[PDB]
This record gives sequence, C-alpha cells and structure tokens, in this order.
Amino acid sequence: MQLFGGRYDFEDTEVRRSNFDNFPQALISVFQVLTGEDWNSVMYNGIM
Amino acid sequence: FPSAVTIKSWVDKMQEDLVTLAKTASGVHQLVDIYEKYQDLYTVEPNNARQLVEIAARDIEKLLSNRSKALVRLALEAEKVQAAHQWREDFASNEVVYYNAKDDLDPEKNDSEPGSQRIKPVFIDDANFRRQVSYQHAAVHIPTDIYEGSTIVLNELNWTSALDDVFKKNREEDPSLLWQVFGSATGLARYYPASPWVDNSRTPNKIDLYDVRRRPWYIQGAASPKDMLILVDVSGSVSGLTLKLIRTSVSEMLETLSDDDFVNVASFNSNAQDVSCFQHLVQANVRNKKVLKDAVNNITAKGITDYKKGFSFAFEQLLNYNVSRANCNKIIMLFTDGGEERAQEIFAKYNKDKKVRVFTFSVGQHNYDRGPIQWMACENKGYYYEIPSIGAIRINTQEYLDVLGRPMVLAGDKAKQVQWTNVYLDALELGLVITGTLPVFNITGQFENKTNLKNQLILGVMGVDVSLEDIKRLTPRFTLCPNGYYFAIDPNGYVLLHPNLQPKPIGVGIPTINLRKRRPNVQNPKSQEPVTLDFLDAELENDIKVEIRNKMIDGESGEKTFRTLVKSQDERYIDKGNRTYTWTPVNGTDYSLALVLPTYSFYYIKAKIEETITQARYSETLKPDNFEESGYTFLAPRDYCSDLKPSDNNTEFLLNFNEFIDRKTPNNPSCNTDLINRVLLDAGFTNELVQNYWSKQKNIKGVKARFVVTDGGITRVYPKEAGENWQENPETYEDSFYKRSLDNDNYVFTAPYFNKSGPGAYESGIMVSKAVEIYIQGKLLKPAVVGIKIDVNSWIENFTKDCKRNSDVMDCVILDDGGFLLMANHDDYTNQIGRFFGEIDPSLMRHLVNISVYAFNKSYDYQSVCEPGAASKQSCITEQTQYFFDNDSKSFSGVLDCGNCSRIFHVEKLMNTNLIFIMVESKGTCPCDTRLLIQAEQTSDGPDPCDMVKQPRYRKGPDVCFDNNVLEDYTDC
Ligand SMILES: *[C@@H]1O[C@H](CO)[C@@H](O[C@@H]2O[C@H](CO)[C@@H](O[C@@H]3O[C@H](CO)[C@@H](O)[C@H](O)[C@H]3NC(C)=O)[C@H](O)[C@H]2NC(C)=O)[C@H](O)[C@H]1NC(C)=O
Ligand SMILES: *[C@@H]1O[C@H](CO)[C@@H](O[C@@H]2O[C@H](CO)[C@@H](O[C@@H]3O[C@H](CO)[C@@H](O)[C@H](O)[C@@H]3O)[C@H](O)[C@H]2NC(C)=O)[C@H](O)[C@H]1NC(C)=O
Ligand SMILES: *[C@@H]1O[C@H](CO)[C@@H](O[C@@H]2O[C@H](CO)[C@@H](O[C@@H]3O[C@H](CO)[C@@H](O)[C@H](O)[C@@H]3O)[C@H](O)[C@H]2NC(C)=O)[C@H](O)[C@H]1NC(C)=O
Ligand SMILES: *[C@@H]1O[C@H](CO)[C@@H](O[C@@H]2O[C@H](CO)[C@@H](O)[C@H](O)[C@H]2NC(C)=O)[C@H](O)[C@H]1NC(C)=O
Ligand SMILES: *[C@@H]1O[C@H](CO)[C@@H](O[C@@H]2O[C@H](CO)[C@@H](O)[C@H](O)[C@H]2NC(C)=O)[C@H](O)[C@H]1NC(C)=O
Ligand SMILES: *[C@@H]1O[C@H](CO)[C@@H](O[C@@H]2O[C@H](CO)[C@@H](O)[C@H](O)[C@H]2NC(C)=O)[C@H](O)[C@H]1NC(C)=O
Ligand SMILES: *[C@@H]1O[C@H](CO)[C@@H](O)[C@H](O)[C@H]1NC(C)=O
Ligand SMILES: *[C@@H]1O[C@H](CO)[C@@H](O)[C@H](O)[C@H]1NC(C)=O
Ligand SMILES: *[C@@H]1O[C@H](CO)[C@@H](O)[C@H](O)[C@H]1NC(C)=O
Ligand SMILES: *[C@@H]1O[C@H](CO)[C@@H](O)[C@H](O)[C@H]1NC(C)=O
Ligand SMILES: *[C@@H]1O[C@H](CO)[C@@H](O)[C@H](O)[C@H]1NC(C)=O
Ligand SMILES: *[C@@H]1O[C@H](CO)[C@@H](O)[C@H](O)[C@H]1NC(C)=O
Ligand SMILES: [Ca+2]
Ligand SMILES: [Ca+2]
Repeated sequence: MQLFGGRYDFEDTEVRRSNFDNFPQALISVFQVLTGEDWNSVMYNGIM
Repeated sequence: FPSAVTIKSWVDKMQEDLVTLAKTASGVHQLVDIYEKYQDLYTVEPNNARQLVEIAARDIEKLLSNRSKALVRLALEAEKVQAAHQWREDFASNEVVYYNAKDDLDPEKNDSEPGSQRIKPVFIDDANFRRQVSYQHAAVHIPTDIYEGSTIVLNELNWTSALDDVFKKNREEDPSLLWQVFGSATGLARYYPASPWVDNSRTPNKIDLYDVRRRPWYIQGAASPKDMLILVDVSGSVSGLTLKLIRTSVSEMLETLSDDDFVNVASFNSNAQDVSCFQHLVQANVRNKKVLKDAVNNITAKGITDYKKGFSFAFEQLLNYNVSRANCNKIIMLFTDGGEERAQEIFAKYNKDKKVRVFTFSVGQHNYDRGPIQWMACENKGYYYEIPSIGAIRINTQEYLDVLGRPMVLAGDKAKQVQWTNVYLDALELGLVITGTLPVFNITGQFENKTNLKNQLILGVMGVDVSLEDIKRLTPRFTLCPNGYYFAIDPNGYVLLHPNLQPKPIGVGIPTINLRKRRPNVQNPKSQEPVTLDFLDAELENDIKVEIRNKMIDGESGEKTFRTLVKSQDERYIDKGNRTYTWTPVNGTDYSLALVLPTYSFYYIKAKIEETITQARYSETLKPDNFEESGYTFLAPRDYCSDLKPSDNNTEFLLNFNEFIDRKTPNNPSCNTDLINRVLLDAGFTNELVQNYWSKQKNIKGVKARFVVTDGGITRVYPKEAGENWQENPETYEDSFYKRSLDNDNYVFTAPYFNKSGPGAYESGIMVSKAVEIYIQGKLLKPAVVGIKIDVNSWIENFTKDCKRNSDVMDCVILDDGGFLLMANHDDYTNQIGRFFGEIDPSLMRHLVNISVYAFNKSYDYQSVCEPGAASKQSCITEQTQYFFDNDSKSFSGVLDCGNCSRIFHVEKLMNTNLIFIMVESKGTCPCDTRLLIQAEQTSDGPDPCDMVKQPRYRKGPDVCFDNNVLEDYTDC
C-alpha cells in the first residue's frame, strides 16, 4: 500500500484488478503473489 | 536617367496604341450603335429596389408558413395517435411491419427477426431528391448500438406507423416538400419518403454514427437556449482513466450546444479557475467551442478536492450579467468521480430560490462515495448520470435535455411555436438545408389526469427540410446586373442566403493530423457542425456594412447608398463601386432580406420580339453549323424550361437547346418566355456585330482572338480555332472579367494564371475587355462586354521597338492593379508572366506599397480546402490578400536603398487603363533580397478568438423561452 498505493493511475482503458488501493485488495494481491499464481503481472504493473 | 518628359511621351504612345488597338478591334462603338439602332425590339424596364425586396420577402414568408402548416398537422396527429396506444408486450403474434433503412436490398436476406416484418420498396428515382425514393411508405432509422425489437422500440414502430398517412397527405397538398421526419426520444427516426440510408451498418468497412437526439434540429426543438457552465474536477483522485473519460465527455457535451447557447468550462482543485482565455460565458459558436475543446484536452490531475470553492466560482460566473447571455436556462454540469462533502451551505447561499439546475456526472470505475453528488443533483432540480466507459458517453451526455424540456411541456400550447435551424448539410446528401421543428408532447389520460409522471417529457420532434435552392428560386437574379444579388440574415448575423455561402463545411484553425496513429479500418467520424457564416465574413468588412447589418438584425427596413470595396469573382483584385442596399424584414420569421444593386442596374432590357420569322432566324443563328462564319457560340445553362436541364456540357446543352426551340414552337406553354426572348435577341445582336464588323478583318496582326459576352447568356469568339482556348464559364454571371469590366469605366487587363496546365501564356494571350454603355432614353445600360486577346509577342515588339532587350542596366515592366506581371524587358520575367510582382522583385514591391501607389488589405476565407500538416484534404481558414490602386495620382518618382545601394525608380500610370509602367535599375546593380511578398491563399488560423469575445458583434437572441415552472416534479435523479 505504501509503495504502489494509488500509483496505478494508468490512462489506458485496460483494467488491473490486482492492485494495492485499499487494505483488502492489498491483502488479496500479497496472497496471490504468495501462492505464486501470475505474480509476474503484478510485478509488471508495479514496474510500469 | 531619362527625365519625366521622355517617359510621359513614351507611356502616352503606349497607352494610345493599346487603346486604339482594343477600340478598333473589339468594336465597342459598333455594338453600341446596333444596340441604339433598333430601340424597338426591346423595352427598358425599371428595377424597383423596394418592390422587389417586398415581393421576395412575401414569397419566402409564404413558403415558410406553408412548411409550418405541415408541421402542426403532424404534431397534432402524432399526439392524438400516441394518446390511444395500448402498450402490449408480446409482439411475436402480430408482427410490426416497417421498412428499416440501412439494410441490404437483396430479397434473399431472410431477416425473420422475432416481432418485426420487413418491407421491400420499389425505389423509383426522383428529382428534388438526387436519390431513389419510394412514396408509398416511410423509412425508419435506428442507431447501430440501439437494438431493434426491444419492447420500447417495437412500441414506437407500432404507433408511429399512423404518420405515413399524414406524410402522404402533406406531400399531396404540396408536392415540393422535402424530407419530413419524426425524431423519437428513443433514438428512432421515421422520415418520408422512404429512401435507403446513406451508410448501411457493416456491408463495407464503414459504420454510421447517427443518433437523431444529437442532430441540431432535434436539440433546438427539444429545449430552450441554455447558459451552461461546465465544472470539471481536476483534483488528484481523478488521475487515470477517469480524467480521460472526463475530457471525452466534456467534448461530447460541447458537441450538443448551438449558437443560441452560452457556455464556459472551469476546473477546480483546492482553487477554481477557467481552463482557457475566456473568463466568462461565450457565444458557443464553432470557434469558441474549438478553443474550449483544445483547452480541455490539456488538464492534468493534481491537488485536493474542494467543492465549495468550485461551486462559488461557478455561481459567480453565472451571475455576471455584464456580458452577452442567453439568460434562460442557467445550469451547472459537474464532472467528478465521488467525494464526501455535499456543500449544503453553498447551495443555501447561492441558489436558495433554486434558479440554477445542477447536473452531476460520476465518471469512471472507482470506489468513492457517490451519495453526495446524487444529493447535489436532485436537490437543485437536476439529474445524476454515470459514465463508466466510452460507450456510455454519447448516450449520457445528451439526456440532460429531457429535464430541460419539462417547463416547455408544462407550458402547453404556448410552446408549440415553429423554429428554424441554422444552415447545415443534409444527412441524406441533399445540399444545404434548414429544418423547421415542433415538439410533440405525451398526453395520456389528459382528460382524466391519471399519471402525469412520464407526461413531463416530450415524445420527440417533428421536422421539415427546406433546401436553400428552394429559397433561391424565389429570388431570381437574371433581370439584375451580374453585380447585383440578394442575401438574407439571421438575428444572429449568419447568412441564410448569400452568393459566397458554399456547401463546404466551415473550417476552423489549422488542420493537424498524425498519420502514424491512424488504423486503416476504423471509420472515424467526419463532421457534424452547421455551416454558420457571418455576414461580415462573407463580404469585405466595412464600417458602414456593420451599421447596415445591425440595422437589419433588429427588424428594421431602410435603404442606403455608399462607396464600398468589391472583391472580384476570383480573389485577385478589388474594385471600388457604388452600391445600394435595400432591406426589409420577413414578417412571419426572424430573417431579414436585403437586395444589393449597383448603379447602372436600375433598368434592364425586356425583349419585345413578336415576329416569328425573326425569332426563327435568331434561333438558327446560334447553330453549330456556321460557327466558322458567325463565331463559336456558348450558351448559359439557365432554366429556360423545366424539361431540358443544365448539364455542365456546353456543346450538348446547346444542341438540346437548338432542338428544343426548333422542334416545338417557342410559344412555351410552360417555359420561361422572357429568358428565351432575351437570349434570342442577344444572339441576334451579337451575330449582327460579328458578321458586319468582325468578319471584315479576319486577321489582325496583334489580335489573337475577339470575344463578346452579353447579358442573356450568349458568348461569341470569332475565330473557331480560338474556341478551345476559351476557359471562361459559359454562364456570363460568373465571369470575373465581366464583372470587373462592369465596375470599371475603362479598359481592363486580366493577367493570365501561372503554374496552370494548358495554353495560357503565349498560345492564349493577354485579355483586355471593356463594358458596352448604351443610352436609350437617358438611362444607363451595360448589357454586353466586348474585348480581345492580344498577342504576347506583338506586344513585346511594340514594347522594345534604356528600355532595351535583356538590358543589364535598366528594368522596364508593366503591371496591372494587383501587382501581376504583364510585360517584362529581359525575357526571363517574360517567361514567368502572370506572377505577382512581389514574387520576382520583393523590395521594389514593398516600397511601392509603402509609397502608397499600391493599397492592400487582407480577409479570411472560412470555407477552404487545406492540406493537413505534421504537428486527403481537410477544411481550414486561409488568408487572402488583394492589391489595388489608392490615389488618382499618375506619376511617382523616388529612390529605394537596400544595404548602401541606390536604385532610381519612376512609375507612371497609363491613362484610360488599369495598367502601370515601372522603370528601375537592374537587380544585379544591388544584390539585395529580404523576403518574398506572397500574394496567395495562405493557410491561417486567425483571428484570435479570445480577443473577439471582449467586444463581440451585435446579436439578438430569442425572446421567448420556458424554464422554472412550479408544477414540475423534479423528484428524479
Ligand atoms: C503597336 O502595335 C499596333 C498593332 O499591334 C500598331 O497599330 C497599328 O498602327 C498602324 C499605323 O498607325 C495603323 O494603321 C492605321 O489604321 C487606321 C485604321 O485601322 C487607318 O485609319 C490609318 O490610315 C492607318 N495608318 C496609315 C498610316 O494609313 C493600324 O490600324 C494599327 N493596328 C490596329 C490593329 O489598329 C502600332 O503601329 C504599333 N506601335 C508602333 C509604335 O508601331
Ligand atoms: C399496433 O399493432 C396492433 C397489432 O398489430 C394494431 O392493432 C390492430 O389493429 C387492427 C385494425 O385497427 C385490428 O383489426 C380489427 O380487428 C377487429 C376484430 O377484433 C375488427 O372488427 C376490425 O374491423 C379490424 O379488422 C386488430 O385487431 C388490432 N390488433 C389487436 C391485437 O388488437 C394497431 O393498430 C397498431 N397501431 C397502429 C397505430 O396502427
Ligand atoms: C407516455 O406516457 C404514458 C403515461 O405517462 C406512458 O404509458 C405508460 O408506459 C409504461 C411503460 O414505460 C407502462 O408501464 C408498463 O406497464 C405494464 C403493465 O401495463 C408493465 O407490464 C410494464 O413492465 C411497464 O411497467 C404504463 O403502463 C403506461 N401507462 C399508461 C397509463 O398507459 C407512455 O409509455 C409514454 N410514452 C412514451 C413514448 O414513452
Ligand atoms: C461588471 O461587474 C463589476 C462587478 O464588480 C462592476 O464593477 C464595479 O462597478 C461599480 C459601479 O459603480 C463600481 O463602484 C465598482 O468599483 C466596480 N468594481 C470593480 C472591481 O471594478 C462593473 O461596473 C460591471 N460592468 C462592467 C462593464 O465592467
Ligand atoms: C408585413 O410586411 C409589410 C411590408 O410590406 C408591412 O407593411 C408595412 O408596414 C409598415 C409598418 O406598420 C407600414 O408603415 C406600411 O404602411 C405597411 N405597408 C403597406 C403596403 O401596408 C406589414 O406591416 C407587415 N405585417 C405586420 C403584421 O406588421
Ligand atoms: C481594406 O483596404 C482599405 C483601403 O482603403 C482599408 O481602409 C483604410 O484603412 C487605413 C488604416 O486604418 C486607413 O488609414 C484608411 O483611411 C482606410 N481607407 C479608407 C478609404 O477609409 C481597410 O482597412 C481594409 N480592410 C481590411 C479588413 O483590412
Ligand atoms: C403556399 O400554399 C398555397 C396554398 O396551396 C399556394 O397557393 C402557394 O403557391 C404556396 N406557396 C409556395 C411558395 O409554394
Ligand atoms: C459613385 O457615385 C458618386 C456620387 O454619386 C460619383 O461621383 C462616382 O462617379 C460614382 N462612381 C462611378 C464609378 O461612377
Ligand atoms: C511552377 O512554375 C515555376 C516557375 O517559377 C517552375 O519552376 C515550376 O516547375 C512550376 N511547377 C509546376 C508544378 O507547374
Ligand atoms: C515604410 O513604411 C513605414 C510605415 O510608416 C515608414 O515608417 C517607413 O519610413 C517606410 N519606409 C520608407 C523607406 O520610407
Ligand atoms: C497619392 O500619394 C501621394 C504620396 O506619394 C500623396 O501625397 C497624395 O495625397 C495621394 N493622392 C491622393 C490621396 O489623392
Ligand atoms: C554595405 O555596408 C556593409 C557594412 O558597412 C558592407 O559590408 C557592404 O559591403 C556594403 N554594401 C556593398 C554593396 O558594398
Ligand atoms: Ca502459473
Ligand atoms: Ca477527489
């Protein structure tokens, strides 16, 4: 939440559901990275 | 250097030789004599500038009243039929039979949509419709993204069918009606007669984006003029997709405003400010809307939200009253995402009376609270909308007009007044038209007052199209001078009718495209704006024309005679001539009609031919068999009769005219006898001149071709070998040299074009023309224009035989009023004849315009073809410059210096001609060159639009409008 909070303000129409905008969504994203499923997309979103 | 006496003698010899050449070759006095020799085959009739305008205004008023009668019929019948609709739900039993436009014409389509039955029309071709139309039934247009077969849609197609009988009755009462259309509030459009839609759905790679709710006539008839203020949230939280959607939505909302509406866009993030250089409400015409769109597509999101500051700013801007305003519908449109403060104190402080509507928009997908903005919406008599994606923008940014029409509905029969839109381009490719609108109310249980809930909205708008060609048929111009014309104006300054109004759309700014972001298969939109051209932008602006326009805007009738600067038909010259303006108001409507007549045009020639054999001889005269004997003849494609039609092909049109006059008698039971008689008389006179005078001297040394152009539409070029070199319009009323010769009182030299394919430099020759002046009973008449084409080489020999061929010491040139080169002295400029002098000698040209021997001034052309730059063809503004003589002084002398040089010049003006003689030292004496003086259409973007809004042109908005009714419910959001 501190790092990528509200920084997903991408102008494009593409939707990124795994973000860190509030606490429940940050928990879900961290858990998803933990299970390892599709964590590279989260990393790419954070990089961009 | 040669002195003044020598040069006076030289130029006097040249002017005498040229004047004698033109006078004794063209034969002006011969034509004058034969015009004055008869005085019995025609009569001289006055052109009363007062009676003509009254007659034309009455005809226009009667046509518009006729058109409005067919509107009230449609409105009443639609209301009555809809009041008794049943609203069923199961349509699979009794299908709905209708003809859906933009569907394929194949009988094997096998649509078989549940609940609808199709129709296959016959589609005969038609006139007054340059399409194929069917008069049996009416076509239905449903937008692409709106599903046909819905319960809402199928119910509209069920009760609206009853309009076909009224459509057919309207046509049979007046067979000249154009499209009659009902625009439904559900997106439907039922128009008559049936005709296939211009852009079908997906048979080609293209699609159509046509919603009747966004058309200018529907928007005009659906509500009253607005005072809109768009308040955009640019706080930090709108960063991302919601900012982009906000920008697109603001542009789309601006697309729904007209010239009676006043708009301004403001933004706020902890501080409220305007987005552009306007700072108050502006007229919301094409230019101001373009500026607002450009400013809106530049906002960034940064800061903290503060609704109180933004609403205070918006209300203060709505309370200005220092500027021009619609003064009817004060509304605020808030574009945000969500918040937590509803700002009750601001609304209590500023509109406790609820004189301002607040429409709120929630843009994007977000988790912010939307309750506060819904409360803001339906506390202040407004509405609340959600725009989550791009597909929602078009439908959500136009539905605010349902709310604004509630007072108009509650007014009742007071609001059923016919309004006429601005000039625009028909969606079915018919030309420039205007539409008359009338709203249709929903009256269900009107006599019992049961619901009255959805009765607060309109059913739709009825429209009837009138083409500008229909109006122009009521203002005939062939008894007038080529310089005379009609023009009609709005109570907005815009021209309904003008010679300079063209079917092209009005251009704005400079067209910039990015070819690298352009997919090949996407079908981008083209244009939807109306053709609004101000009166001052269609002619040369003058301090008296502004007074005349202001006087005829506010319904006043008067007359005025004054001196004015007249731009030529081709934008290369400017002439000074007396003109008389006579104007009167059209009673039924808000238009004002004026007739511009020069002097020498108050009387015209009316043929009095009554001998059939003479008519036959004059008719056979203009036969192609003896073009060798009587000279090649051209005929103006005028509407002599309704059977033969112009066909942009003069040989076959002349053949059709000949067989038409020879086959059936010239008694003309249904044709125009006056035009035909005038044409025959002029043909006979021109032939008499050709046979008696031009034929005697078949070959003349310096003369290449001899031409005569007369009123009526007869043009004769004596050498048939010179016929194919004649590039002038067969219509004599569109020939620039004709009008220039009419204005001037001497011989006029027209410089040939440059960089144009075809024989125009040496194989055609220089054109000199003069206007024939005759006196029948002491009355001015200028019926014909005669002139010759002079050899370039013979003129060169006349010139050289100081000023010597290819002289390296002295340059001697001849220019016309306009700075175009006509005769050089070194055979390098001579090859580039017809150029502006500033293209070859910019320093001397600039000094000449500075010593005040040449006067110039600039104007803007708002309907031009432009090539997009990098920052096919598009439309923009081009700046035009024309040069002309200023004083009557003949001889000017001086020295011009460019970088410690000294070139002595002495210009002299040729008497009784629009020419000028210049001598100067060679350009090799001083190699100086600053920059060329371009005289050409230059792509432009001016004027600066947010300096015109400080002192805008006089305007008179509508005086009757409906808002703030007590009975309105306003419990919806
Ligand atoms: C510039 O070119 C002109 C034509 O290209 C020349 O004009 C010709 O000049 C002739 C000499 O004056 C004229 O002859 C005269 O014609 C009139 C009627 O046409 C007669 O009454 C005169 O008697 C006759 N002159 C004599 C001595 O008999 C030509 O008519 C005239 N051409 C035309 C078409 O009118 C100029 O001569 C030439 N400039 C110079 C300086 O030579
Ligand atoms: C909208 O569609 C409906 C259904 O297609 C139309 O209603 C139909 O109207 C016709 C003629 O008005 C009715 O025919 C009549 O039938 C009675 C017998 O019941 C007969 O006595 C009459 O002489 C006539 O033939 C038809 O019954 C009726 N359909 C239903 C289901 O009631 C309606 O007219 C359409 N709307 C408009 C504006 O046309
Ligand atoms: C013009 O106004 C009238 C009344 O204000 C509208 O008539 C009403 O139309 C609605 C549909 O929007 C009808 O509601 C429907 O009722 C049926 C049952 O009859 C129900 O099954 C549907 O789900 C829906 O609720 C309503 O009954 C009807 N009222 C009357 C008195 O006819 C009419 O639609 C308006 N015209 C247009 C073009 O919108
Ligand atoms: C426009 O509105 C402003 C509102 O401030 C007017 O300006 C005031 O006018 C009164 C009139 O006597 C003066 O006493 C004030 O000093 C003015 N205030 C300012 C800040 O100038 C103004 O008169 C209105 N009209 C125009 C044409 O500006
Ligand atoms: C319709 O237009 C005509 C213009 O011809 C008006 O007729 C003139 O109106 C003025 C102003 O009232 C009078 O001074 C003239 O005497 C009228 N002329 C004639 C020949 O009667 C007429 O008034 C207009 N209609 C209405 C209702 O105003
Ligand atoms: C069109 O050209 C005329 C030239 O006559 C311009 O009018 C002159 O403008 C200057 C500059 O103000 C004045 O000093 C002259 O007195 C004006 N001439 C007359 C006869 O009044 C006019 O401004 C030009 N129009 C445009 C739009 O540029
Ligand atoms: C207007 O309608 C009337 C009545 O039919 C008719 O006499 C008149 O010619 C019409 N006017 C025009 C301009 O069509
Ligand atoms: C225009 O009118 C004035 C005054 O009536 C007159 O002096 C002038 O000669 C006229 N212009 C022309 C070209 O005749
Ligand atoms: C235009 O005219 C110029 C002469 O100044 C010539 O050099 C050039 O080739 C011409 N171009 C075209 C397209 O005619
Ligand atoms: C050119 O015009 C300007 C404008 O008044 C003037 O000041 C200047 O002196 C002129 N140039 C010359 C060489 O006279
Ligand atoms: C013509 O120009 C001269 C300056 O070269 C000027 O003095 C004169 O007044 C002008 N003639 C007019 C205005 O009639
Ligand atoms: C004009 O003056 C400049 C600087 O004094 C000089 O360089 C130039 O050569 C002069 N012009 C000519 C034609 O000599
Ligand atoms: Ca995986
Ligand atoms: Ca915010």
